[PDB]
Amino acid sequence: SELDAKLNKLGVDRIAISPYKQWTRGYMEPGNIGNGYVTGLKVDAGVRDKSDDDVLDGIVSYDRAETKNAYIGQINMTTAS
Amino acid sequence: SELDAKLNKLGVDRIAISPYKQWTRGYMEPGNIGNGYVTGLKVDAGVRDKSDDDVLDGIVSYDRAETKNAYIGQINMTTAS
Amino acid sequence: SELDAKLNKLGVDRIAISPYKQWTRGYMEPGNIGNGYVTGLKVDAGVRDKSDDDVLDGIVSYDRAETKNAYIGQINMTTAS
Amino acid sequence: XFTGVQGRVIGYDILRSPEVDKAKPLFTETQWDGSELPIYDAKPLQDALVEYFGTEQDRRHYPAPGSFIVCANKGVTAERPKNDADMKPGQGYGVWSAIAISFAKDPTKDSSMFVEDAGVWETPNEDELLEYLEGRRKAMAKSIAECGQDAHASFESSWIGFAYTMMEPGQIGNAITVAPYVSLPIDSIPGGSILTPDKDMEIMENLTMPEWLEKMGYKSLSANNALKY
Amino acid sequence: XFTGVQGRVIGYDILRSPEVDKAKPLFTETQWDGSELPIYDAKPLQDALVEYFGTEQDRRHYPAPGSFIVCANKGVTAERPKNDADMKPGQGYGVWSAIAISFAKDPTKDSSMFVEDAGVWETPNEDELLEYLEGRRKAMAKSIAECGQDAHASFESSWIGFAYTMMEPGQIGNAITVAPYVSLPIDSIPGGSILTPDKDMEIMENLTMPEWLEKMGYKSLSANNALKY
Amino acid sequence: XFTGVQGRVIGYDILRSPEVDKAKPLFTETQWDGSELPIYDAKPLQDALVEYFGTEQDRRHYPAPGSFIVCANKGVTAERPKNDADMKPGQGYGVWSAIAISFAKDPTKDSSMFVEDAGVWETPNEDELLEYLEGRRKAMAKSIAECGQDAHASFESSWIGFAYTMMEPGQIGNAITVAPYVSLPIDSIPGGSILTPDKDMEIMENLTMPEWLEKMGYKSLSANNALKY
Repeated sequence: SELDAKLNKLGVDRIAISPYKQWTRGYMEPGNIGNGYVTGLKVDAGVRDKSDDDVLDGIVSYDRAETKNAYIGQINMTTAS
Repeated sequence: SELDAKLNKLGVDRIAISPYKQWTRGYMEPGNIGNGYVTGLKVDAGVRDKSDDDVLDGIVSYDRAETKNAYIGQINMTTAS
Repeated sequence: SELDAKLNKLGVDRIAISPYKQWTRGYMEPGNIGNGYVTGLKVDAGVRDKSDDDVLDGIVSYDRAETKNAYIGQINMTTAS
Repeated sequence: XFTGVQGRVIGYDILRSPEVDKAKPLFTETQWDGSELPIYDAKPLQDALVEYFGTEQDRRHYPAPGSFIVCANKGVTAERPKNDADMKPGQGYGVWSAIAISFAKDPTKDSSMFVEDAGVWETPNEDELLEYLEGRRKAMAKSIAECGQDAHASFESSWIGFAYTMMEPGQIGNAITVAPYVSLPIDSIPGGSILTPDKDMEIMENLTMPEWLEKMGYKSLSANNALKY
Repeated sequence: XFTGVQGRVIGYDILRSPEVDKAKPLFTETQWDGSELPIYDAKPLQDALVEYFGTEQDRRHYPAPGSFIVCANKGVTAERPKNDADMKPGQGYGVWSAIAISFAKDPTKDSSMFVEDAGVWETPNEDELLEYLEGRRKAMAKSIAECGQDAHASFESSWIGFAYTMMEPGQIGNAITVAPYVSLPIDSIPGGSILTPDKDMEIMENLTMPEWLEKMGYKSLSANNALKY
Repeated sequence: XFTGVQGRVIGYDILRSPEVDKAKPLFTETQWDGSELPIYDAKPLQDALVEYFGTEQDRRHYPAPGSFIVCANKGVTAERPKNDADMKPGQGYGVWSAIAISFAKDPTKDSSMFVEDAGVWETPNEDELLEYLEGRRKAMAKSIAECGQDAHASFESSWIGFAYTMMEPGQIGNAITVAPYVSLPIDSIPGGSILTPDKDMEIMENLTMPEWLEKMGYKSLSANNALKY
């Protein structure tokens, strides 16, 4: 867009291309082309019946929220705050 | 520094150059030149008047500590521990 | 492996080489060769005698756990969940 | 959080949803510089990410198995007791999460920002939670204007959206809010090539979500409000 | 978490321990597709990582000082009081951690998965903590089976291992569970060259841990069940 | 956290602060090897980072908007109630944070180390908080020496610094301690080029902070004890 011409003069680019077939990849994983990134919005909820272990109950209900609607199952989530 | 002569013999370098005009960038971001990093010290405190929402109060007072004195406003913070 | 032949057809490779003498480095650090990673298993426990300060007690007992058995001391650990 | 000078947002900047241009603001917020900030429901944007990534039964350009995806994220957990009238302070009847994206008026110097929120609901009545949630949009708009003032950033719009679940007796609920930061594969780009990196991003920026769905031969997963969070 | 299409695991995929081959399952779990998941003890895998990294007194190919190593990690602290019979909320007699790796039957489609757990032990008797830990393997195996069903991933085997400590009065214990994601140095590779990175991964796939110890001239730190966690 | 074989610290290794060489130790700590570790106040280093990044009002070479900056960081939040004499669990009068960097004697073998600490102050009197804060400097130095022993690393010096705020009734305080890991832009390097990367770091090493401010045409923001934390 006209924005990329102003950005490019500053040394910035918005290119974010994955070298894989079908799959997106994370920003900063080695092998992506470009120094930009793309983002999007996911809010979802998941449940699990209560067990004797809060940590495992936590893990599974999280995993169900990740797997609900837009699929981001089996990714290693790093946190930016 | 003489130390670098020693470090480069081990395959290590401390070069950490950002390709942007004006702005620093973080270690591991795509497009930096060199495989080292630079660090520094920031300790600061921010406040917000209390509201009904603890998460939002945590967000704005954090933002105020980030933006006070050494400016690190508007960055995505990743934690190393 | 034969797995790698199937994987390379998708754009994926599991190569993970550190440029340093003797030392391993982490996935995504600048200067590693290849786009894969290697992982492993570490469970350990460490102790400290209780002081006035919980944060410091947690830091030292943590460092004691990192330093016991498979050595991972003096690293910056970022969390994937 | 933040998406700045390096970013674009699915459903808005690339693969734009038509319901974005047709949306009306729910209310406006005043910013430090006296401009009004319109607040919109983010549902077009939530939906757009389901169109691109796919669902678990109909997987499309989802993240690779075992990849590392940095996410701006928060979440909350709460238990509904299996047979107790007394909720102890970590417990509740429902759980909810929220995400807000605010686009900078000037993206070459200010970053766009996400504020995220999550919490527990203490009433068995879902209509009351929905009333509360419209009030969290005002609370989040208020914190966006304060974060803006702190960095003297002015924003053009905010799109806030929610998810929730009421749990049954003896369930734990987890409500999560996440903004993934990713790389796009060539096969999701109609006419893209690994050899034309810059041109690939222009293609995606020029297609709206209907057009992209057509070019790929994919049905619309979100079409007659099929998706609920 | 997960180790997927990009990963290999020390002591299984590269430098595999002969104890992985001689190991018998402790029990099996049924997966969503009806197959049986054999659960094993992960000790051969834990031991392999200390052969590779070395220990603090016998350092081998450990992470560089000051490096950034991303880890699937979890941890728990608890305090034992100096002279109090009554134990309050963040307190206990011992602290324990756990890691489970579950290998995917089809690694080109499904990621392999880590489940981690950690908790506080509330009796002073160590034999009771060990019985409870055998019960946590079953708990973790049910977790694995449910997560597997979420993504329809089928697994070949799970290897679950534990660490723990019992505190003396007035001590704080920290039990951590960590899966590091690393790059291997050329000199840990008999025959490797920086110029042959593809061949270098192959060399390590083909060496067994005894064969690598011998080609490197390293004594075995695991040898006669020498390592306790 | 740690700054190791890859790192340099603003104010000490590059753009060295004059006040670092005039500084006198507050006290010494003995280390596992018998040497004395001198402890200094970190104010010259803390000041050196605001000279480089600038302030929100006078922005210099701060991180790109929306960049991802990995930071060794901790924080603490506490509420001071609007009109209540009784303070519950997450409540206090003030909030403090601290950072300590201690430099390795042999930086090719050992890493330099960060320890960070934060907490809630429970009396309304700021003079009692500051005496407490000098006690934390000794507590932190004890921590430093034990972490050094675990890894048999000797340090040459430690620089500890603090930040705090006292809250008014009905306020939330948030004290944070952050060490960013960054890469430096060419225009902050007098005589630098994108074509001369090693020379670029040597220029920053040889410049002292006054000389750099002179070369850049920048006013000192630190000058006559102006910055307070």
